[PDB]
Amino acid sequence: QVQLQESGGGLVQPGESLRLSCVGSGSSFGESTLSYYAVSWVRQAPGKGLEWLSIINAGGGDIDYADSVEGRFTISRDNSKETLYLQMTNLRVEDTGVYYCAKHMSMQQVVSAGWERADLVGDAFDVWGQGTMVTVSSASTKGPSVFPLAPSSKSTSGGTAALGCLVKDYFPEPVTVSWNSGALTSGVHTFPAVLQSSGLYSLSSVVTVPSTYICNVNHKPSNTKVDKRVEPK
Amino acid sequence: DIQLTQSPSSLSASVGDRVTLTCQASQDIRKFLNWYQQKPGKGPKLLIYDASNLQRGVPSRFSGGGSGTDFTLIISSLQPEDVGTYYCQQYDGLPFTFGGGTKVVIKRTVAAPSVFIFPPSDEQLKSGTASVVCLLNNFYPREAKVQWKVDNALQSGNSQESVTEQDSKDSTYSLSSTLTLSKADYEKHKVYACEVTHQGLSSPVTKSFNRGE
Repeated sequence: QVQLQESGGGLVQPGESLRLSCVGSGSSFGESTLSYYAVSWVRQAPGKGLEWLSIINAGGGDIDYADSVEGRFTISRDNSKETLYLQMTNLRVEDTGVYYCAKHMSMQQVVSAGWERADLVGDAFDVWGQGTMVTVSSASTKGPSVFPLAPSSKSTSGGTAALGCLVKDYFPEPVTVSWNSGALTSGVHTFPAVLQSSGLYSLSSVVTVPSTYICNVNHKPSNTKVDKRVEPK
Repeated sequence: DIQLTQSPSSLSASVGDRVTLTCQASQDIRKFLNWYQQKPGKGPKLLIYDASNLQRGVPSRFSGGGSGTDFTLIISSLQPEDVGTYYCQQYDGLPFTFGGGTKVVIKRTVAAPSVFIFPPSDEQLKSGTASVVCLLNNFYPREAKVQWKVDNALQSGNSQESVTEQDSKDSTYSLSSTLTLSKADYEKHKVYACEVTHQGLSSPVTKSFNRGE
């Protein structure tokens, strides 16, 4: 199957521009790649559903836009690179969300055979990327402080111990947390961020270990990459 | 624009149950209707295309039906990995539109939380703020009461809770409650206590500590 991976997301001021990319890899039937298919961009605002934005046919034509972005966004593709682009301009706060590129299933062209489907089917989205986050805000980025949540004697509950990291006072979303560089995955919970009254986010990651632990915190908008060792008090 | 209305907004069912999700279109869209599943923090995945066709690789317990304005997605035997949100999507005409989604939630046996409390770290106090954290791990059902007490005084208005998404393997939740107060106040008092009330506990469980011990 074809695989998609979006990039280019980030924090931007209202009014600014931003270009998203999506690279196709893998292949489907008859060794077809992304350039055989029509593709759309679809977005999802925080806590909301899915909103179709734009479609483009395999050969670059038959473009259309949702009214909400018509005249500001421009879809295009470079098939020599198996890459799709969404050029956004005059961004607003409500453009905030995760942006997905999504392949339509019907084969639309076969360059090697000089064949092109007469019509743009625009049928089901059989492959989606993992998405790329766009935040549009006047507020400036702030990187997280990372504090250990230290296991203590008498903290045992069940037959297990708990320890963690408090990732505090950052903006915007999101932060990723791993443990011991990803060597430790069993029993990890990273909680959804909560918005504080300060206007900054806060989040905890915890791990349960039966009765050396390092949490790796990444916040891309602020170029933060922290490794914090967590030890008993 | 064609509107798709999904009901119910949220549905609770037990593992093994036969589950039916419905989609109503504001106009006749024939069979130009697709269904997706989306797990929290992940991209959607196609389940059913053109109303009734099972996409390659999707488990056979999923099936789709209907035409015109009324459609169903049926899960013949609900599995724990099925928790998440399901969207229908229409392509009779541009703009393509999606339903508002139906969230599927597993019903399972009660499971009592394990409770842990954490004092603020030294690095954080060094900077004038104190965060005290309480963790409730791997429990069901989701409803829990977490009450903070400082030197036995019932706290309110200075805490925030966060809850994980229902676990895909064992269908439990975890919860954190964070009590935030200034370094000044934290230093005032001595005993910090998290009291948890939950259906799986015969009586409230308290975890506490003494400041600087």
